[PDB]
Amino acid sequence: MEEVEQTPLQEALNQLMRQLQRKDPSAFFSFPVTDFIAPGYSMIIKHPMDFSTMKEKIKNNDYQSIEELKDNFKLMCTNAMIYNKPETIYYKAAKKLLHSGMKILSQERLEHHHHHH
Repeated sequence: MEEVEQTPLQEALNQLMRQLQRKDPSAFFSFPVTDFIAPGYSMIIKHPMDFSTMKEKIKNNDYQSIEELKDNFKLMCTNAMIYNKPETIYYKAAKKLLHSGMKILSQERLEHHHHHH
């Protein structure tokens, strides 16, 4: 019992990532950072968890909880801002993405309006 209910959840999460990635800033972080794609994320930020890595995990039911998505998504945002000073749009990109991901995250799990506090 209970198994097919996991598929529907994955669909909703995939929508949030797709809509969030479609924003603009995610276009740069839409792939696993490397020694070329990143200034040294793998060297300083051990667990960056890019939008590409996280989305791939969602397809495997790795992401099916608001806490799981936020923890990983937040890690990249926090890790991206720490290893990226306000140079041009990299700093703003991470901040803007965080706000976009948070607002969209409250779309898949909407009981009515709010929750508490």
